[PDB]
This record gives sequence, structure tokens and C-alpha cells, in this order.
Amino acid sequence: XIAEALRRIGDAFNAAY
Amino acid sequence: SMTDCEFGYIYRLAQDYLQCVLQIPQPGSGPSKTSRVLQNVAFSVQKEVEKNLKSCLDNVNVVSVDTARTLFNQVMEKEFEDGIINWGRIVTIFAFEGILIKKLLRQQIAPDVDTYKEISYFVAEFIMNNTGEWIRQNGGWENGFVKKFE
Repeated sequence: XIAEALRRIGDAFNAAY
Repeated sequence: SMTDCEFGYIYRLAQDYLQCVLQIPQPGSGPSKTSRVLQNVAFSVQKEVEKNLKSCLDNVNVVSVDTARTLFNQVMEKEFEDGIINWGRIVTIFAFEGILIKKLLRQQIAPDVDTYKEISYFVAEFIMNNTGEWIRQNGGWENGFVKKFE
């Protein structure tokens, strides 16, 4: 939910950039 | 100390992000490179969160700066409770600030933007306290975060 999204997305964008 | 240079820099970034969100012109040139880079990618992330959590965020109601603080600290505690800090997660703290401001100006029938200043304080506190250790050790903002998302 909120914690999940920030974690997933935050981690994904770290990967991508 | 070097702690003091870090904390004013982070406060500046959180204040910059708030004014970007509220479409306010801050003085001087405009914003620093590092601030502009943060604003672009945090906004990217924020919209990605907002669409992934539509069903969800419609139930969330942020009444005041105090309820925004309670929710911010609870959410950031649950985000980093697995002990992992990376730049993307640091961006998400800003991205979530942005969401808290949008929900707060949404509901406030009289939106008092003097007090929204307090948001950037508690955001900067969380970053400086929990992730500030990590930032100095991972290239800083200028060679750490910029070189990664510029």
C-alpha cells in the first residue's frame, strides 16, 4: 500500500538510474 | 560543523520542493541544479505512486500539518524498517511530501501556507537523521545524487 509503493518504486527508480 | 552544512542544504532542498509543488517562485536565479534535478525525478516518482495507489489514496485524508506529520513519520518508519537506504528511496521521501501537501491543500477550506513551512522541517529532520549518514558516505548530493539522476 503506501509503504509498499514507496519501497518498490523507490527501489526500481534506483535500479533504472 | 559539517553536520550543519548538510542540514541547511537538506532544509533548502525540502523548502525548494514544497515551493515547486505549490507553483511559487522562489527568488534569485530560480533553483539550484541539484534542486532542479531532484524536483524532476521526485515528481516523476510521485505521479507513479499516485497512479499505483488511486483506490488507496482516495481514502487517505490529511486534515492538518499535525496529521500530515503523524502519517509522514509512520510511513517513513515502515518504508525504511528493512534497513535499506538508496537514492531512489530518498527521492520517495520528497515524493511523499508532495502528496501530503496536495491532500492538505485539497481539504483545507482555508489553506494557510505559512504553516506548510513546517512540513519541510519534519521532512528535513527525517532525512538528516535517518539517511544523512548514508548521504555523506555515498558521494553527497553534488557528486552522489546529481551524477546519478542528472
